[PDB]
Amino acid sequence: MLVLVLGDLHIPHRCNSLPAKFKKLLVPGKIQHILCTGNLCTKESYDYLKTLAGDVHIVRGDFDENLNYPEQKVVTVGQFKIGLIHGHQVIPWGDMASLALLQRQFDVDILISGHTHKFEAFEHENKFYINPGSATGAYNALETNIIPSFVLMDIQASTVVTYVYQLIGDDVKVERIEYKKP
Amino acid sequence: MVEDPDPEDFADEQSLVGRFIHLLRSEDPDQQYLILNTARKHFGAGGNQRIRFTLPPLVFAAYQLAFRYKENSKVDDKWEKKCQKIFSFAHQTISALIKAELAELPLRLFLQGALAAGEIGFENHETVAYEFMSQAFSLYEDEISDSKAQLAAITLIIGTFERMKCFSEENHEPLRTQCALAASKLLKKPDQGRAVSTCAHLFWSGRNTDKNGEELHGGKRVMECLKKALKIANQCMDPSLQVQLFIEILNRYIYFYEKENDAVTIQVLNQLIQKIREDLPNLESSEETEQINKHFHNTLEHLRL
Repeated sequence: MLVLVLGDLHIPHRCNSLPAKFKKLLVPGKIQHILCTGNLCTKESYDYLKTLAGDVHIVRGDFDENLNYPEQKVVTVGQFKIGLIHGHQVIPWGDMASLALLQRQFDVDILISGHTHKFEAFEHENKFYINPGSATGAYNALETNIIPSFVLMDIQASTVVTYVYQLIGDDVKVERIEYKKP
Repeated sequence: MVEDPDPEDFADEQSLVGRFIHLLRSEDPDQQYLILNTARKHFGAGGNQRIRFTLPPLVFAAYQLAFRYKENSKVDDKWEKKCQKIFSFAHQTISALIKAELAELPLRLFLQGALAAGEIGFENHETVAYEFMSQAFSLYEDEISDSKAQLAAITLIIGTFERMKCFSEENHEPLRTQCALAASKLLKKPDQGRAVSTCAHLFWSGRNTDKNGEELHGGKRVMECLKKALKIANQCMDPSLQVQLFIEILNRYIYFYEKENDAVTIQVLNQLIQKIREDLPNLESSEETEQINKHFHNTLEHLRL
């Protein structure tokens, strides 16, 4: 079971499209679930996610038009209970202690969040945290060099293999991170 | 919604402006500024429905251009003057959205402008940042009434202000206490409790320019915020929601404890955990009640490790 984790597209506030090489990698048929942190800013982008899979989960970003996206969501995929929030509600933004406090409330094995525009994955107190960054490498006042990035989770069995794609220079670089639930 | 506009009606406008900005990002900064002004005029003639979509990209393009000027800081000796002009352009452009009777969007665009200005640090950037924050707070007070929208906006304001490091104490303290006041004056009690505790972070991890860029670390004032949030939580009546808020406030007390706030004592933690132990079993069994027990459980687990 492979889950696409992306967000912070900011089309068209800050960008016009995904990078050509990312569009290429993202192919219908293979993705089962999409977990999106928000800030696509347009339904056009939502329809595009729908073509890649038929189980799309999205949460409300601070600049999303649609007031019908939920503020947070818990999706259970296989054996994993996954929390999903944009991250503008987590204060200070990106802070790990703050992020963990929310894990305690949600009671989730993995917590996905966004907003910072910086890819991040890490384990803390026996729980896993993922931030896929911005799939378009959108502008962000607090970080001058933004790397387009998104995440693919592969798993069936109490184990997580997250492939992180990043557009460095003009080429895609992948990195593999493994997490197993205690 | 038949009464509401269909976004698919402005998809082309949106595609256009995105294609426009992408091609503009090739050109030289000095030209980019010119073409942005020309764009403002061209798109300004679309009227109130379309400027909603065509103008925010130009605002974001401007912030971006300002950071471009800063990286050219050694080559170009006028970069600060050009930044000044750019935030002026942003202010005007956002102000046109207000004229078109929008509030939520312009508020967020002003916050983004404040952040940007705070970071770039051109001459007079503190004044520009203060102005942008002030404009956001105006729109908050005047135009946002729905209790949900208020909570959202105030959290965004607090969150934005918390990351800013550009204000002197003489500008920082007014903003702090304006946040605290607005938070306490939200309509619903739960929203009030949450927003007030959220404010604690401003007294702690907020940075002014007086301490050489160090955090305020005002542990005393943190306690006062959480004390206020607790008072608000007692006045709640709904038993589930009250116990929820106790747990939330506790985790916030812990947060500042483990960040080495000396004003958070183990006594205070103990009083609040004890209160929760008592009230928690008196809840009606449900999905929601299991979730509250689990949250408390998780909090206690964390206290041990």
